[PDB]
Amino acid sequence: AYIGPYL
Amino acid sequence: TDEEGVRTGKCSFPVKYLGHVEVDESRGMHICEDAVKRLKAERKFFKGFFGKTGKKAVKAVLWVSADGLRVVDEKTKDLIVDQTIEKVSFCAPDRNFDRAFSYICRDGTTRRWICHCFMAVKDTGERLSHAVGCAFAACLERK
Repeated sequence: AYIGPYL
Repeated sequence: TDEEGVRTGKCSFPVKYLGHVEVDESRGMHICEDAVKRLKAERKFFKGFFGKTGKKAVKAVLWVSADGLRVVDEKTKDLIVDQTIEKVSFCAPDRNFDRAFSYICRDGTTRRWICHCFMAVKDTGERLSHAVGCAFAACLERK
């Protein structure tokens, strides 16, 4: 973790 | 502490930048793990060899802000990586390598996913991953 702002 | 540092562009971590490798997914704890063991086996296979190898770990200092991650070589102080946070997919520590931290990101020219591994010198991987999460948050929130 964590998840990113792309996608 | 760290969180207040990221927003104020004051947050830093002493690191060793291992380098980048193509990875097949945008997110994933094992995708990261894999990328770490690849770089560690590229550096290792080439040990003893006297000469420039494509891929030699580099001592540097990592800066973490809401705008991007930057790794500036401590030795030459050249900005080696200036990565915008908005084209960053994922980040993570390593389940079996406690000092390891990496982040996946999209590269739109090559149209591919790219992992970026580091080994922290004074800190644990999760402190770094957390810091970059604060970056992720700050980014997501005003937008």
